[PDB]
Amino acid sequence: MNFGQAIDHLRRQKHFSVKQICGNYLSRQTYYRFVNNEVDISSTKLFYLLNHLNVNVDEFLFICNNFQLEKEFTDMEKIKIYFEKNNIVGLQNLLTSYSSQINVKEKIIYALISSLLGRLTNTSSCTEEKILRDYLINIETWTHYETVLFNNAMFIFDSEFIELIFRKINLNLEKYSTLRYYGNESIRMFINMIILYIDRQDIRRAKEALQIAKNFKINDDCMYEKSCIVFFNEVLNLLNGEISSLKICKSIIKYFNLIGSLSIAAMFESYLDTLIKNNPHITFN
Amino acid sequence: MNFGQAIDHLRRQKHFSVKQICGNYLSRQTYYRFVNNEVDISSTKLFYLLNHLNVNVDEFLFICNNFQLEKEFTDMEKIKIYFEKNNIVGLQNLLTSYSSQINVKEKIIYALISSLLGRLTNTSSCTEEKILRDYLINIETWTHYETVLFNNAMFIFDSEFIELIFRKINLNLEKYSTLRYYGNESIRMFINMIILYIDRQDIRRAKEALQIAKNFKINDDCMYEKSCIVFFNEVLNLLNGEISSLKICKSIIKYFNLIGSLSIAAMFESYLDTLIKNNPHITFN
Repeated sequence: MNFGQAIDHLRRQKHFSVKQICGNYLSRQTYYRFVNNEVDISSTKLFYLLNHLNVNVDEFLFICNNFQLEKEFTDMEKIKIYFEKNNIVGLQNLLTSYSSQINVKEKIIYALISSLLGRLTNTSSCTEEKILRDYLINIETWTHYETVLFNNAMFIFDSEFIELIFRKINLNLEKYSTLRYYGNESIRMFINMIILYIDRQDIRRAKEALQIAKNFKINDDCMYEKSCIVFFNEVLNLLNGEISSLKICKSIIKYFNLIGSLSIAAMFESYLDTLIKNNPHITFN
Repeated sequence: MNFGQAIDHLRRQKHFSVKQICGNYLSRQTYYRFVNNEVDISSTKLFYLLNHLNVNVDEFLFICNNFQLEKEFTDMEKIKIYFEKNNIVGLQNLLTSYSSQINVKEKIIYALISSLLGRLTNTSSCTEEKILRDYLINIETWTHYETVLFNNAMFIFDSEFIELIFRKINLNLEKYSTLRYYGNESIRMFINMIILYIDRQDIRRAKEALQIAKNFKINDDCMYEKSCIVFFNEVLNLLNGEISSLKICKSIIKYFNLIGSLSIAAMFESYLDTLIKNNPHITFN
């Protein structure tokens, strides 16, 4: 649905007048033609209109795309799942649709799908891993896109590279602490790094990664994140030998189950069972 | 900082080329003058540029405003605090800055500050409560703005009005369930309603409000919200007589304390102490 329709739909749903929203920045003729998709409007005049509608741009865009997040971000979660479940078919299908590679955006995801398919078919995707590596290593302002991309690409990279990326994003990651669903998505990626380091028996960089995640300024309502911080800290303690930390891991699992986070309680249940299995000294007496 | 500078700062921080971002939709001369704030650009061409920067508009705007949420939303949290703490001075100061009332936005917050000052000085603000009531009652697309406004205005309104608003927003509130920090802010307002109904000894509409909040589709990572749902449900059970529900309320408090949500654990601690004090039958044996 084009911007003209969405603005007018929001204007009528909030019982506003064209004058109330257009003020003395836009004409009725200018406003009408915009509604019918005859004319575009300067960006400062769109934000003016949204400002007077009392509507945020992210809310706006999420209506213009028929109540759906943007295709790149939704394709990125599909990619995540298809690789988890060894779904070569979904991966191969997403590879076809991005094979166009019209812009940088289509090259990164192309390279991401090829590189994950390479891992599933034990084939070289030397070119495509290089595209990904070069894009990520030259990010000095790290946004949501790179965070989504990095949660998804992380495990194809050697630990020196992951450490490089982690050390090099601390700063900006902090700046948007006040950002909604971004500050929190930054933390979740740090947990993914800790998980991946713990899983690679590279405990030394997991300790350094967690201590950084603790120093991140975390609002007391960010309870999934604060839970992850605590859980994984006790999991590090366990690996340094303390069965006192196993009760704390179990109690965090019980509390997920108490509040009906049953699917997440089971993921942590499976992880702590998988952790005791691979390092049996944790539980020893 | 104007849009031109922000785009170019993001472009250089991500080591992109003017051609990579401008593609064949914008000229170098057009792009440069935009950077120097000589020319604006059509809204579809700004979103094009942000799309190629791999940056979301909300992220973008949060950089253009020097890493700060928009003044209206930050003024709204200040208003919340100043009313909690009986700070007539901050309220009176915010009233001065909006006394301009240039647009709808400045009229709503003006009316909100006057109405909260009226409650603190036991004076009539009959005109201003009417402005607020009329704005809220005619919202068929309920956005974040109205949610922030309503958390803040809620308690000046009779319970029939609050029920009216609650029944009338279920639908749209659901649509943006997938929305980040919005779906979740919708739930928190529902808890505020439940709190306010429980506090007005109007248990009957608290039961109806909670049952609706339970039917809301809540992702398992939304743990502060799922915790609130569970806590307040057991608090309703308590009020219908079951000391079995008091252990569950205490365990949810203990888990906030375990994960370092110490300020939120104390708020719930104080509330359950204040709840037992006003309805002593809860604990009875």
